[PDB]
Amino acid sequence: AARIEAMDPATVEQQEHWFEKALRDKKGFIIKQMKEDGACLFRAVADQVYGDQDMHEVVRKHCMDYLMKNADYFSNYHGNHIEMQAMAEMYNRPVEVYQYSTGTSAVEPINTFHGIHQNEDEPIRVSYHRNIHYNSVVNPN
Repeated sequence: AARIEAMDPATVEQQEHWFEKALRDKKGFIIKQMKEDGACLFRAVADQVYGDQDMHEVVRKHCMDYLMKNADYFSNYHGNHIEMQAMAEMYNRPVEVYQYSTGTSAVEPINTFHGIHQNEDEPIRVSYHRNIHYNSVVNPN
């Protein structure tokens, strides 16, 4: 039952909520909720680039085009860090990923992907989360 209390959406929510409070308090950033579909970061990026998540298909399409035009290089390495690098280069802006952690200063990006050159453009910042979801476990037998 310790397992269960620990995985309760209650404790997970409290952590995610604390993480929101921290980001705001330490960096002044605000996590904005995107619509829930897939492991896709296209909605989050669209909000970062266009101020509108419903532009996700535009972002996805350019990303796919940019990957494909750069196949040989990207071939060396779904595969979200590949998408993230592509999008940093294509928008020429750094992409920063944030995530809850109990390590020191969770409020620092867990990783930063760089565009082509440095400039004064605001970085693209996204939030990595893993949301509780239940499926149905069927027994045909």
